[PDB]
Amino acid sequence: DDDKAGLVEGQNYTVLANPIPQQQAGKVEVLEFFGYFCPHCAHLEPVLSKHAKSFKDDMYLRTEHVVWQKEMLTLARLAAAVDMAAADSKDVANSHIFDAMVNQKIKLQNPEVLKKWLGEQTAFDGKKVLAAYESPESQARADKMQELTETFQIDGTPTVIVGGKYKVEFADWESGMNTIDLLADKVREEQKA
Repeated sequence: DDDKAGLVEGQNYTVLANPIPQQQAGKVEVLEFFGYFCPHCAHLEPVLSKHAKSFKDDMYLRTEHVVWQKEMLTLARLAAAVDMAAADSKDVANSHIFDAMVNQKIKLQNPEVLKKWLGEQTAFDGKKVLAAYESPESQARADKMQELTETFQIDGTPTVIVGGKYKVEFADWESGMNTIDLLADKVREEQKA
């Protein structure tokens, strides 16, 4: 409970009033709330994904699209479809979705626009994702993303949470990875007790 350099509440991280349940019980969840419309998310993605590879075995990256209004539900549904249809190639799919919105200003929250765009995608399996998008399960997942956004009051993106309990305060994406590692150890020490 003593503080240490790189792990100061209010400076390097913040404590959630209410913890977010992890998907997996035994390990340390790194949870990123993001938006495909989010420039900072687009940039943190490569770094965070890269770092996640060197993650110890009891450590994984979970991502969830925020839903701050009705129109945004479509984007969370796309995110879910990516999770469902392209879990193994999520990096590349997201790379192009991010680029489409942040750089090309494509209105992917509009379903007609999204559906047609997905059908034209070669870099990733646009058609497989479109199929997941059209199944109800993608929307079920999106409804859950909206509930997470609201229940835990995620009002900004990116928002990275470690162990369901600690919000990372990012100076820069690289020095944030350090806080993630520190927090992960803090959380492991906690699980032991």
